[PDB]
Amino acid sequence: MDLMAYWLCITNEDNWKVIKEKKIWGVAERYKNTINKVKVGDKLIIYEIQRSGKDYKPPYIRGVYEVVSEVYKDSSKIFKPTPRNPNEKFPYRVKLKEIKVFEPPINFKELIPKLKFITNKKRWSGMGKAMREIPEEDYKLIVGN
Repeated sequence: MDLMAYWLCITNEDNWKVIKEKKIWGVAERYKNTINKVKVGDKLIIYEIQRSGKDYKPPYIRGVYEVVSEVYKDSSKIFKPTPRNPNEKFPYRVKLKEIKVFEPPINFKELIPKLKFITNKKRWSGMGKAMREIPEEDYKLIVGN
């Protein structure tokens, strides 16, 4: 079989809490093409987006998980949708096994200089993707924190 892959999964504060509790990662129809590339044994790195504004919160790496199921479809509600796409259920999912929850959480901005997948060290922040593959060496840098 193919080698294990490492996936950065982009989520928000509310859904991180759901992922942490239910140990399930899910994406919307628009991104099923990416999650379908996931397989048992792969690792998911949960990225919690920055909170901009006066109540600033840095972008966080909240934890790492092991994928323990093939991608399945389930529309039972578990995640928090947005007001503009209120009927979103993030039906494409995978079961997870907790590997490590970072305490304190990893401030992603502090890792920028050493992350190989981030080639633009100055402008990286600005997405349009729910999942991003990353190299084993970046996974190691993270999970070893």
